[PDB]
Amino acid sequence: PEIEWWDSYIIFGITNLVEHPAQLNPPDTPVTLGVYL
Amino acid sequence: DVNPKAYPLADAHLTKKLLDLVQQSCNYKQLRKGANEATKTLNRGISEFIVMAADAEPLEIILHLPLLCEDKNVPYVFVRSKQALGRACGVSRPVIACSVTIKEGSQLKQQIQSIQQSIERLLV
Amino acid sequence: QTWYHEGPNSLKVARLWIANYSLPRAMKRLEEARLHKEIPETTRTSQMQELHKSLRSLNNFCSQIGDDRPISYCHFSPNSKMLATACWSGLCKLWSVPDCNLLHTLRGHNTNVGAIVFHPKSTVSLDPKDVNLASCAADGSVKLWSLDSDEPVADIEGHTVRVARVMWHPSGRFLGTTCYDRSWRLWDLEAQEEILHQEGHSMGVYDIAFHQDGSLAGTGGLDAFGRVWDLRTGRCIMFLEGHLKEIYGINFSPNGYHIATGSGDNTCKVWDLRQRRCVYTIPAHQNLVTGVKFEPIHGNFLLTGAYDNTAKIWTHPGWSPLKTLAGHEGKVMGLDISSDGQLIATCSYDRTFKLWMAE
Amino acid sequence: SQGVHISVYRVRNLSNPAKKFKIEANAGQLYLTGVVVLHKDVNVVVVEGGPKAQKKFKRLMLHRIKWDETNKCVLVWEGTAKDRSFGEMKFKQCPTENMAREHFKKHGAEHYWDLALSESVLESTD
Amino acid sequence: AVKLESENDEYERARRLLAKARSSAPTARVFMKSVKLEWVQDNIRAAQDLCEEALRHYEDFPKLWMMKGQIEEQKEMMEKAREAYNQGLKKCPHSTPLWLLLSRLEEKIGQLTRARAILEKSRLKNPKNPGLWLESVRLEYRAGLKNIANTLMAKALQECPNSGILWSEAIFLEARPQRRTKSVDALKKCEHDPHVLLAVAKLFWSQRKITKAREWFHRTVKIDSDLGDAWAFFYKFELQHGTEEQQEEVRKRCESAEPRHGELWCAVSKDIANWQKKIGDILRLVAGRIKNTF
Repeated sequence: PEIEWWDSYIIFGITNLVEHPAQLNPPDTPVTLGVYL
Repeated sequence: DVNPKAYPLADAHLTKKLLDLVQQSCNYKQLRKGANEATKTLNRGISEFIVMAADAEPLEIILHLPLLCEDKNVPYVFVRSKQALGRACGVSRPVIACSVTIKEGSQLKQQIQSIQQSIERLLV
Repeated sequence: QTWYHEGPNSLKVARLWIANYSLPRAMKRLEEARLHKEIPETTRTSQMQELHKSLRSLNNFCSQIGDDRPISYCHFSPNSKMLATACWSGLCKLWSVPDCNLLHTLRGHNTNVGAIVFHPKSTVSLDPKDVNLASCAADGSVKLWSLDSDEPVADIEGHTVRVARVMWHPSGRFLGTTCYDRSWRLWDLEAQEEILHQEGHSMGVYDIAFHQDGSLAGTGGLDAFGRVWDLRTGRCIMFLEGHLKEIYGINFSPNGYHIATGSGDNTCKVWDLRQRRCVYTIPAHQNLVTGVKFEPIHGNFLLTGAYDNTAKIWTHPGWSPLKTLAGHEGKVMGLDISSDGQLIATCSYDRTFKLWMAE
Repeated sequence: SQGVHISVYRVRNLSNPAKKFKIEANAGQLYLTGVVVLHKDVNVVVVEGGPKAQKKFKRLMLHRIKWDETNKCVLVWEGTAKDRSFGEMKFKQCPTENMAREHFKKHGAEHYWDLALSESVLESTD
Repeated sequence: AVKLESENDEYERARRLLAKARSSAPTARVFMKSVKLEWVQDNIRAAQDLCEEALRHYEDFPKLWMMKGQIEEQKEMMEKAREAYNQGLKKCPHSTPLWLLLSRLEEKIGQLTRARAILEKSRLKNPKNPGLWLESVRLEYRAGLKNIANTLMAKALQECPNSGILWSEAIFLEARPQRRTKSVDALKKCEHDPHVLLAVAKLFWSQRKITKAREWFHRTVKIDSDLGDAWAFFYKFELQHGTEEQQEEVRKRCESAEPRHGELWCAVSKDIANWQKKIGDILRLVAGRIKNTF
């Protein structure tokens, strides 16, 4: 490997922008707490 | 859900399992209600583990129990409400701490071991 | 939809600095990798066999109790002469190596300290008065410590939720902090501000790791998804999809192309940045893996530790078990490897940290 | 639904059809997927399913089956995975080790073979 | 025959009988007896040569390894004794007849952190829920912090809870201005006398309750077992108490307690006394009992 993929993409694309990329659900009905007597 | 000093705060599914196990232990006469009884069971090592509610208005009145569990190697968590723990303990009054205790040859062995293994895995 | 935050000019100058610092190290790593390739296969095999014998000879040289409360993290100094142990009681302790004598007791944290990390140039080219250590506790404070003062030099406020892990950037100018607010933050020492507030995780971010070149940062989250971020561009490059439960340890190999992430599924998955895929899934332990760390210089072996009271050493790229470090009565909460690679520190819930050395 | 609990076990000698049937029948009744790879000194029993079924089957193999009939069962690993790897319980008599490795590579779980074989060589050194 | 010759008209006759027995091609037991005889009253070189001969005959003998370590430590050569102990532990492991000795040597000769590491390694290698936890607490933890010792005792009671030694260590070393009677009652649930009832007697004597302490000590000494430490403690408590005549009767009934009383030497030497230092001239036992116990 002459250069890594991140380095190859980099070498100029740097700017002042921070992303919020594709929030994914971790791998809708709450468990109702059955109250005893 | 509010106070972070109650660190081992269980989730909903584990809360259901834990309250169910507390109900069974009360049925089997293996439960000690109250913080004072939990402390007395700690000092004798006759306790499998301890459940405590994270809703005591002074919460630090039950933070000596984790520090004693560390000295006696006893699992411990926090549950979200005092009334749910009280009802799970067979007591209409709000219980803020209960202790599930040891008994040789009991039928609640496997459930207690599983709930312990789950308990000492969420502590971080 | 991926929202983009218009960062301040401090972010711009910091990212230009990151690029200018990371490019030469990237070329240096590439040249070192080439030089390693030119080495004959017989010599490499002999060195690997010697390292495997040394790791099989690993045994518990010293076992010292840290504090009356369990130890959460242990970190070696860059010179492998000092050991920093963070405790849940709020105290941090600096011990000598290998005599394990208590040298310093940093105080100022009121809650459970989660991690303490040495500055990358500490005890090497930095004065002891300067900021040499960074610690975080359950109250969210991030405190910086020198070596001549038991008192904190400064405190980094800004996190209202517990800070999980704190890691120095390889430059040491930048500090990455993980918070349960699902976001992680990069701060500057020179400007004393949070350069980069980065969300993206659906759940809390537990662990953060930095690429040795300094260009990439790996963040493990409680959402069972790890994310690789390019600091210069602020864009996530790779998502380490494949883990079931909360990721508790993320580490970059010194080779700069393998990433190891241990999860609550008791497995440690190794991924390739270049191929953008998982290369292996080690069924490491019977319990959740607390920390994953490569050998800092060459990365010949991978160290794991879990709640099964054991650590394990795995070959690289072999991924075969070499030695099972056992002897801790409590759960191994933190682990570290010396810069020279001869010493391995494991701090446990039994309130003791044990040193392992090769016979 | 939530996630598959897996355990891998190593058995030295698994040649008796009675215990083979016991494992098959109790895995089928407990609705536990997985497979058994039979090889010299390395008998890999991989079982996938639910936590309570895994607990029952673990007690089966570690506290109900007498293995000295030396030959013994050693727990190798227990964990969780998102998806199952196999369907119904299947036996594979592999004359060699590379054939079993290829079979496990078919589903992408070769690290099970890795752990089992490495533990076997480690216990043979002892 | 060697034992008879030890009490016979000549100890040189006992040495000659031991040499003749060694000339009869015996097993390692007679070899250890001969090594102890050379270690009874003679130069350390003879004992070292006997140990070398035993190793050239059979190296799988914990008694021989312990004798070699004790011989190497007799000349204050702690490094050679430690090396021999480590080699014996690696080659011929046991439960804890020598691991405790290695830990004690490491704590005395050198830093105690290495001794604690050795104790942890022994408790993790082949524990089988042993009584070495008391050694890891009393000989190691009791000499340092107190809370760490309490936690170690709690853990040692969590595993193998019916252990008499662990219960006695936790009873008399937790606290006895208070919370001691509760510990005594808890230990009484695991009813036995591995110095467990002797712990109750000691607690009663601490409270200056002469009648109850005397009754408990008599019950534990007369018929619980034929022990040495308990009998010696009862004799000391009787002499301290205002009998001055029952002390002589207790001493007579303890010296003449079941003349198969090597058990009373299997507990006095395993708790207080030693072998071949003052026991070698107690009455007769120099050659056999030294190699028998460790």
